[PDB]
Parts: sequence; C-alpha cells; structure tokens
Amino acid sequence: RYALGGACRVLAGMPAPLGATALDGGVNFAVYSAGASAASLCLFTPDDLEADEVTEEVPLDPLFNRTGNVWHVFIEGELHNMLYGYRFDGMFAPHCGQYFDVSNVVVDPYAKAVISRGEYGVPGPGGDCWPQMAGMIPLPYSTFDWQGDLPLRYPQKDLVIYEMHLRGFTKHSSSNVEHPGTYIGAISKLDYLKELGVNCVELMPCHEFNELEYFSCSSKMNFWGYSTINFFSPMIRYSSGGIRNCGRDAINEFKTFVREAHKRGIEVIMDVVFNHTAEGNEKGPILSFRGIDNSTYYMLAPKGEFYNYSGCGNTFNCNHPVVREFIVDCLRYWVTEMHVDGFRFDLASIMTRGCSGTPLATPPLIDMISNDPILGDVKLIAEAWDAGGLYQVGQFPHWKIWSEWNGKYRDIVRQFIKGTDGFAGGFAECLCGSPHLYQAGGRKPWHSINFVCAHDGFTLADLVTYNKKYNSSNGEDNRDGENHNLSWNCGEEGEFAGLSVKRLRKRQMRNFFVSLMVSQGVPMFYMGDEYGHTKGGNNNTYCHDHYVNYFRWDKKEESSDLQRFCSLMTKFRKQCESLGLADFPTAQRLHWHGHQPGKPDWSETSRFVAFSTKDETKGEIYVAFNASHLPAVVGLPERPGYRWEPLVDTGKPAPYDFLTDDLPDRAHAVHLFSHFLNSNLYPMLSYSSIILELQPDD
Amino acid sequence: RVLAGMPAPLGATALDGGVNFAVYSAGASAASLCLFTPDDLEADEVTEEVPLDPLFNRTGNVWHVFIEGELHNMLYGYRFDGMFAPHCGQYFDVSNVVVDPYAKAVISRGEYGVPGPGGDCWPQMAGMIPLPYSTFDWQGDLPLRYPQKDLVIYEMHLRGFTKHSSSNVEHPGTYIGAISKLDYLKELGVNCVELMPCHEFNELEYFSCSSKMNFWGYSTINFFSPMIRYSSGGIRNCGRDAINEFKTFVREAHKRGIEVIMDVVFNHTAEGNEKGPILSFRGIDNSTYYMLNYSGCGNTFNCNHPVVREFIVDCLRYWVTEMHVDGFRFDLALIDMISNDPILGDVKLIAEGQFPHWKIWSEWNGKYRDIVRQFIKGTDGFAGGFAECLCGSPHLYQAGGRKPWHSINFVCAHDGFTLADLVTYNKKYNSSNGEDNRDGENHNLSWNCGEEGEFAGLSVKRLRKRQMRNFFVSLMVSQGVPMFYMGDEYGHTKGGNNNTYCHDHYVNYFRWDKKEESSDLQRFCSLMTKFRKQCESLGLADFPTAQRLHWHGHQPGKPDWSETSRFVAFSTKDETKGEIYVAFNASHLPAVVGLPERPGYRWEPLVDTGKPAPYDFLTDDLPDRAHAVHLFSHFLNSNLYPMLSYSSIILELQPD
Repeated sequence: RYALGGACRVLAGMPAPLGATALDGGVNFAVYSAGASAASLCLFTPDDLEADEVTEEVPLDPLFNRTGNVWHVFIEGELHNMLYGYRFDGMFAPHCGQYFDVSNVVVDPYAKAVISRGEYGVPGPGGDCWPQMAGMIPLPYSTFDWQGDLPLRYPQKDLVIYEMHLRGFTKHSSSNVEHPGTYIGAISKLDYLKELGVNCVELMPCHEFNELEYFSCSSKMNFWGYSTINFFSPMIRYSSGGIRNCGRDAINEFKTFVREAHKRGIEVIMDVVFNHTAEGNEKGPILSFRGIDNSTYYMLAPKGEFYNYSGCGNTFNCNHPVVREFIVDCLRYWVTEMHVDGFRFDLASIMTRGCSGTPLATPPLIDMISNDPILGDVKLIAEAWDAGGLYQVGQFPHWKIWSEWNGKYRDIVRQFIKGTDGFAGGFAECLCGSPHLYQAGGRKPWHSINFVCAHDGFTLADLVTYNKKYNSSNGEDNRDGENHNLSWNCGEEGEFAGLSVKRLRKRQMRNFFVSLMVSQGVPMFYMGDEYGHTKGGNNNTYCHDHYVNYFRWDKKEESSDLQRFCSLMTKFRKQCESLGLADFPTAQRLHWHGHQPGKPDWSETSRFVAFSTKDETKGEIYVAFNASHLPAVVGLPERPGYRWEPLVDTGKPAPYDFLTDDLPDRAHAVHLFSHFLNSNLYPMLSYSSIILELQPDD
Repeated sequence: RVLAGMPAPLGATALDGGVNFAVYSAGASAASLCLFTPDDLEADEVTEEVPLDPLFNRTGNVWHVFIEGELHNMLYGYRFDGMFAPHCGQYFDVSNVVVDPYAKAVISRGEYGVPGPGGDCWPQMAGMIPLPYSTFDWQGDLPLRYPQKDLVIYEMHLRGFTKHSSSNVEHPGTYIGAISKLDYLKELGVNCVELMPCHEFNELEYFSCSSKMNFWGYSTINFFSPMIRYSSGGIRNCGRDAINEFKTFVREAHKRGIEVIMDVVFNHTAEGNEKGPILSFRGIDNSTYYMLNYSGCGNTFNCNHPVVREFIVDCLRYWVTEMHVDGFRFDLALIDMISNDPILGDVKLIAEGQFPHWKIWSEWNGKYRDIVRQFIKGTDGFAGGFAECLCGSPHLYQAGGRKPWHSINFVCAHDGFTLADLVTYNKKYNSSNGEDNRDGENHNLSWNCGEEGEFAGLSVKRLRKRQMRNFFVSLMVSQGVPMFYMGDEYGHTKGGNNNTYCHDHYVNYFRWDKKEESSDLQRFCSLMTKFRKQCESLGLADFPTAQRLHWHGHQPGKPDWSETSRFVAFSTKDETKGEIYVAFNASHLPAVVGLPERPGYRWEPLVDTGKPAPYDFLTDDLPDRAHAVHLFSHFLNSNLYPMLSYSSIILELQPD
C-alpha cells in the first residue's frame, strides 16, 4: 500500500523488537494486544496534535500485519518529525475487564517521549488537564556525545546518598540559575554537592507524569510525582527544551545531566514506581495499557474489581509474563542508553506478589532482574513494604544482591536520641549495621540504607520542633500522614522558643547527623537537612508546589555552621577506614564502654552508649552519646603512652563543635581542656555526643 | 661620787647626771655594783666595785646606788649575796656576777654561732649603761592602727629569712638584711609580720652538750634586750647600735604599711632548773621570779606575783612605746592588768575559747587547723565542721561574746609539717634531730597524695599542686584573720622533718632560689590575698547571717551534711562584686555542679585550682581571658560547672 500520498510504502514488518524502531530507510512499529480485534496506526504532526486531529491513519491487516498477539507494520520514509499512536477495537465490558474503544488513540508503552504539554502547571487548550498525547518516532542515529563517559562503579560501601527533588532543588529564586527547576538548572549546583561529600544522588520520580491530575477536582498538584504515565520517557516539563523537537531535546537534556554528574564523581540512581499507573481505577483516564490490553497489565479480581494494594486505585501486574519483559526492558534501556547507575523501587513488596496476590518466595520478576547480565552490575534498592500490610524489611527475596531501606533504624534512632528508655541495646545494634537482619541471610552491613528523615514525614528540623503533625493545608482535615512521629519539641512547641530550647535543638540535630555518619551501612539524608529545612510541621506535603518543598538557598547561608558540620562529618567518614567496613565489625576491633571504660549499661534505664574502635589510619577513635537529661563526666579508655585528643563535641559553639587544622587557635582550645584530658576524663552536657582520636603522647 | 639613790626606776637611768641603779630583792643581805670595761669584760675581770649600805642605800627591799659621773662606755652587774640553800630555795653567791633584769642590752658575744675563748659557750655577761638622750630618728612615725579584721599575718624567722646565699643582701641573716625584702612582702599582700623570738638568747645554750644549736630561740635571758647577734654591729658601741638597728627595721616596715607583732615568751627562762649558769633572776631573787615544770624548759616565771606582774607590764610598755611594737604573741597562753592598762589595752594581744577573754585577747585557732586538714584530704564527718570553720567558728567565739576576727586561722606554723609536706609525706622524719625520731608531732593529718616522697608520678604532683592551692583558698575565704608561715607561698619543704628547732641549715632558710622556680604558686597566693582584701563578705566584722550566706550542694539550696558528704559550697552577697559562689570538692570523683539560678545574670569563672597556670586565676593582665571564658560558656550558660576531684572554684555573678 502507501501511507502518505504514495511517498511511503507500507509493508508487513516484524513483531520484534517492540515499540518503534528506525532501520532499512524506514520505521518498524510493533505492539502487543491479545484482546484486540482490529488495530490501526495513527500519525499526527506537531500542529495537528494540538488540534486533536489525526493527520494520517494506516489500517492493519489481521493476516499480514499480525503475528500471534503482536501487531506490526513497516512504513518506509522519514517520519522522525511526526508523532504516532494506536487505535484498537474489540470487546467492552468493565464488569468483565475489557476496555476497548475505537474513539480513543492510545500511546505506545515503548514510546521514548510523550508529547502533550510544554509548561509546568499550565492547563491545556481551554482549561483542559488531559489533552491528547502522542509518542516520538525515532531517528536512524543518535545525536549525543558522551565524551568517553564510563560507569564509575563505586563499591556500595563507599557511598553517601542524597535524595533530591529535581524541580525543588533549584526552583526557588535564591538559586540564581539560568533555568530554575530543570535538568540544566541542577547542573550548575552539582559542585555544591561535591563539596558536601555526596557521591551519589537519588532522583525522585523523573518519569512522565501529570502534575494536573487533581487540579480539576480540588486545585491541587501532584508535586512529588508518584503516578507514572510512561516508563521509557523522562518528564518533559522538567526540561528547558519542552516539547520542542518532538521531545528529543528533553532526552538530551537528561543525558547531559547524567554525563556532568559523572565528571564530578557523582552517581545517579533513579526512583521508579512500577506498582501503579496514572490511569487510576475504573473511573479514570485511558492513556495507555488499559486501552491496549487491560487484562494483561492490571491485576483484577474475578468480578472485574481492581486489586488496590497501593491506595492509588490499581495495582500493576508485575509478575505477568509480558509485564516482566516490559519492566526488564525499561531497566535495561535506562542503563544502557541513559547511563544510569541504579534504581530505587517504591513500595517494593508488590513485585513479590502473585500475578492473580499471594506473596512469592522466589518471584519470577526479581529472578529475571537479579539474573540479568546487565542489571546485575547496578545498584538495586528496595523499599520493602506496601499499603496492604506487608513489611518485608529484613526478609526480602534479595538473591544476595538487593539492598534495602531500614525503617527499624529510623524508629530506634529517633526514640533513643529523643530520650526513650529501653533503646540502648537497639541503638548499639543499629550502630553496627543490624547484623541480626543482614548477617544471618548472607548479606553485608552495607546492604542497609540508613536514614532518619525522608521526603515523607518530618524533616530534621521539624523532628526536634513539633510533637504532632500540622497537615491542615492539605485539605484532609489532618486525616493524613503519620500519626506516630516519635518527635520531641525539646520542651516548647513551635519555632518561637527560648534560647535554651534552641541550643538544645541544635545539639539534637548534630546528634542525629553524627549517629548517621558513624554507623555501619550506607547513610542517606533528604535535601535541605544539612541546613535545617522546615516544612512548618506538615509531614505530608505531596501537593504543594510552594516554597515549603523548595531548597532555600538563602536560608542555607544563615545556617552555614550546620552545613560545615555536616560536610566535615562526611569527610571524616570518608577518611576513617573503620567506618566503611565491607564485613560486620568484630569484637576484636570494636569495644563497648559505659560511664566507665569497659562497663556498658544495657539495662532498661540506660541512656548512654559509647564505643571505641581501632583504625589503620587514625590509630583508634572513641565515640559517645549521652541522651540523658543530666550532664556527666565520663572516663576514657586507658592507653599507656598515648592521649585522647578532642575532635567533635556537639555541645560546643561553632566553629569549635568540630576542630580542624584551619582554626587559628586549635591548640589553645585543646590546652584549656587538657586538665581533664590528662586524667582520661571528659565532661558532657545532657543530650550530646563526642568523638575523640588517640594520638601518641609525645 | 657615790650617793644614796631612789627607788624609781627599778633599773638603770641616766637622769640627774650620773646613773641611778635600783634592784628589788628578797634575801640579798649583801649587795654591791660591779663595773666592767669591755676589754676587761672579755678577760673576765672586774674593774670597779661600789659596796651598798644596808641602811643608807636601801629602802624596804630595794637596793639603790647613784654614781655621779659618766659611765656611758661601761658595763655593769651585781655582787648580790645572802642565804645559799639550793635544797631550800636560795641561790645567793657573791662570787658570781649577775645581769640586771631591766638591763636594755647584754654584751657577751658578737658573732652568731661563734663561741668565746677556748670554745666557751657561757662567757661572762654584763649590762649596758644607758644614755640620757635619744639617738634614733623615726623620721616621723605614728601607729598604723589597722583593724584586726583586715590583717594577713606572715610568720617569719629573722635569720632564716635572708641567710641563704641566694638572698643577695649586704648583711645576710640580720635585722638590716630583711629591710630590703620588705617590699617583696608588700607584694604578697602581707599586712602584718610576726617575728619569732628576737629577745637576747644564747644560740649555743646546749652546744657543749652534743653538738646541736638553738635556732628558733624559745629561751629568753633578758626581756628588754634585742638579740645582738642578729645585728651587724654586734657588741659594737656597748650594743647600743644593735638596739637602733632593730628600731630601723620597725621604722622601715611601718613605711611599707606593715605592722610588727613580737613573739614573747614569759612562761620560762634560760636559767634552767639548778644546773645552768646564773645569768639573772636566780642570783637576785630566785623565789619571787620563779615558781619553786609546766613550760617544758625546766622552770616557770611565776606570772602571779605583784613584782613579776609589774615587771611584765613594764617590759611590754617599754617595747610598745620605746620600740613602737604594734602587738604581742604570748607563747603557751596579770591578764586583767594588761588588758586594762591605758597603753597595753590598745595593743594587739594574741594568745596561743578557754583562755580569759576580756573581749581583747585573740586566740590561735588550733581546732581550725585540725578540721581543715582533714576535710581537704578527704575524710568522713567533717562537712559540718568545715562549714563552721568557714564562718569563723561561731560556736567558740559568738557564744563567749567575741568576734570572728578574734580567731587566728592557720594550717601551718613553724612547728609541724610545712604546706608542701602536708601533701607529700604521711610519716614524720625527725631522725636528723638525733632523738631516734621520737621528738615530734605524731598526728599530722597529712596525705602523700598517693606515692610518698618527692619522687612520684605526674598525676601525684598535679594533685599536690591542687591540694596546696585548695588549702590557701580555704584560708583566704574564711571569716577571721589568716596567718601563713615563711615559705609556704612557694612550696617550702623541711624534707619530712616536722621539728627543726636545732638546725641552722638550709632547711630553715628562705630558699630565694626556689621561689623563682615555683613562681606560679606565689602568683596564685598573691592574687588570692588581693581577692580577700577587695571583697566585703570575706572580712566581716560580725558573724555571717542567714540573709547573706547561703549553703548549696551539688544542687543549689540542697547541701549534704551527712557523714558521707565531701562537698561544701556556699554563695555570699557582696557589695563590690555583687555575689560570689565558692565550692570545695574533696571527693575523689569529678562532678558537674549546678549553680544558683539568677534571672538576668550569669556566673563567670574566677578561680579554678585544677587548671594549669596562669589559668588557675584569671586576671585582666591575661590577654586570653575572654577566649578562655568563651570555651566554657556552653556549660556556664546553663548554670553548670565541671570540677575535678580535690579541687575548689570561685565564681562571680555578673549582669549578663
């Protein structure tokens, strides 16, 4: 046949590879739809797509343009300036699970760019929020230069992770970047992270999503982005190019980001959400999979009701034979072409469920992922829990590869440092990387990702300022977010407290950071914790394109003492050999002390934890935490012929809370405590911690 | 020409040109006046003798003789005789020549430690004939009359003060050798200097027996005469130069603002019992002047007798008016007479709660020394006693109608361990006294701070420095009059010997060499003396009241008086520093102590005996003071302070 006025020949094509692929002076399209009775290929143009008008349509022959359940067609010519979609026909029965309709033009799941809008937060032509979408037709060749980029391949034990929101990182006016809120605005700030000690960035979801899902209903916005439309394409409204050049520019922008990050020694880990899609339940848009083969992609009940183990309306059928191949191809695409270094899986315990619902001991999807020759060399971090009731923390089909977030760490550290009884043994266990959870099954201490604050919940500053949540601007009447925050307002609630309360809060924040940085495992903290970012007591800000979610670069200058403390702690962890251990610590390296050396207090009323550990580069170090409300003079280990020299004391005023060989009068400061240090003594305030280093006494 | 004579004065005087000699006796049936020439006295020959008539030259029991002429270059004695019955109580003998009890000078020897011809330790003595006119210029003088509550007494031995070769003085070990160093004392803050006995005494009294010498000088021959062998002139000019040199000292001291308190011993004399030579008293009236052994010397001076009482009163008046002495100490101590005398009533009378008071007689507080030595070293049950001592011992003096400044506080003296020995030795080492280490106090209440002796570790030495500073702080914050002993301010040590009465050796000298090596302790002591004399609360005229003095423990307002308590803290309301907080930690464990809460104010470090010098006492002369306070501001802001074991601290309340 012919497609465009006789210029393009139409042929049978090939059923693989799926998607649209350029070759042989033409483009081959292939899709999978088992339940379709008729299919046609729709072609738009940039001008007609913004009219909801199809410029061309090629009907597909069920005989010569279908192999098995895979429709395919080859069109000769240069279509790389056009956008495409599919029209399917067939059975329609919501109560049976069929959602075919000829009036809808759907987007290929394998499309590498989805073009519907170019401006963030700006409705469509006439106040619309769900305009027509179309996918990008590839080009015969690539148009990006990597400049010899190669994988960094850091050992996971050497990582310090930083969780970043791409828009909120530079969208505040104080960022003073050329393109605030985009992939290029982020690049100008990468050196800052490099000086902070960060060598790994975790991006919050940067896959195509609609920020205007809720805008029509209640004028809210999907700021965080945990509702994905397509998985092969980056968010085009996080780029400066926009829909320009059919989206190719946006792709290159993302690539640019990654490349630059590798030239500063920073790795990029993508946050992916495969457990649900933007299409919602039966009352929602038909953009994608639902319109192609619903029964194949979504997990339904026998009566046609969608299984909802995420709270978002549906549940992706992760373990179905086709869905597993789709997911593996997504991951390999993001690794081999966008040069990503690893992935984080949100609500990971939905990929371990049956393709009905029943948790699987050896899920096929995890099996394929961990056995892949390409995905075996990249980091895989799992947030092992879901909204249905599963908590696979410590028990996850890890295959001796998968890492995992540690929420027990968060709870234990929060309660201990706030001053709860019965948490000294748990805190001591946390400081060693939880051997009882990861050593038994054959995993190393660095398979645990440690954190005390994330994007969901109180920030580090709110953790020491508010007893309760204040989610009133969310519009839910406080009926949202965590109810048990394990926080302490340090004696007076709100930001307007006395000077003693403020000093105590500063001590507490420094104590949390020290706990993170001296523990075995991979530390992680959310952007803005290094300078005390606050959200006003709101622990669930999923819908605020407001300054509360933005990095405040002006406030970073007012609190640069805390930033200095945090960067110095990261440097110290990097230097100390004993803090990045590959294996679990042993009783021959690590010793536990109490108020007196060698006499730990593991009882239920204990609120003091101290240890000392040998080190090949620093000789030996001593760390202590006093979470009681009364000060104490503690005795230090006896080391004939050596002396303990102070390094870190969170109770002292800056810059003396961390001593470096840049202070003009460090020796005088040490001398004025020498009369305690010579006796192997050290006085400590309530709610503090100290780090000392052993040096030759000569 | 020999004339009759008159009873008054009971001595020798140059009035009525000529000399009138009068002597009281009770059994002198024969009496004559011997006159010696100094060259003849050296040869032990009498060059003149004037017999006295029992009727023409005697009124009642007083012999008289008046000689018209010039005897200014002549010495004298008496040929008294009468009943001789040692087994009955009489010691009259004409063959011997005695010295007038009221003689102002005694001329036997002129070089300290150098015996007479053929090694004679007891050569013949004679008295000096006075002049009818004065010879010394006071350059204008008047009593300083300091209130006794404002004193800081410094006990010094005259010879040992500037006899060591490191003193670098023109006349080491004399009266005029210590005048140079008086300025040094003024730098320490000494308001008063107390002299160990400077009456005429024989340093070779028992040198013939064994080989020991008498160094301290607690044995008196003449009560009117200064020690001539402590002067550069010696016997020159009949000794009248010596009496002037002493005066010079007093004068110069009064020009530095320092008073002079004289240590007197009227409870025994060098006469011995019946074995030593008869110098005076026994050869005139051995009954009136002696109680025919409670002093430990061999005799007592019969304080209770009208003749003896008048003698003592006249001696004290002579010293006060002729020599301008400001006060007296009475060893091992008539009383009403002295206290009611027109002149001696305004003199500072100090006696070594049981001694008659009359609201005048101060006392050496020997109970203070025992309690303070036992609290500071660490001992159970002394928290209450220590707190009592800090308030001037009300239970001893307030009850009797006295004042806190009638208590003389000390922890060290000339007998016993020095300050450095209290923290160095646990036993006494008197084997150098040649008495089988049996002569000496056995209950020293000391502690070697761990290892005993001068060769210990570093921690022991640090603890010793802390302990010495703690003792001095204890002294300087207490209500009463503090006293120190020569050399404590730099760590003088006797080598463990707590009784050096018989050593004219470097152990009894002021080692000016060492004071240049322990200058940090001297700095601390001088600064503490400055601190005491500025505060109003530390020199109170009346006992502290509950309205101004408050007692604290590890927590403000919660003192621990139990038998396990080893921590004492208080705060006082001042009017020149606002308010001061003092704390003592005699426990072996460090401690963080909470300070009293004062809205709108903050406590600022002043004294901390655990810190290294010069930061053990903060002063504006220290350029780093602000940074040092800043580095403890994080404890100070919350009303906390960390303390080492065995340490004390002083803080001031500032409007911050």
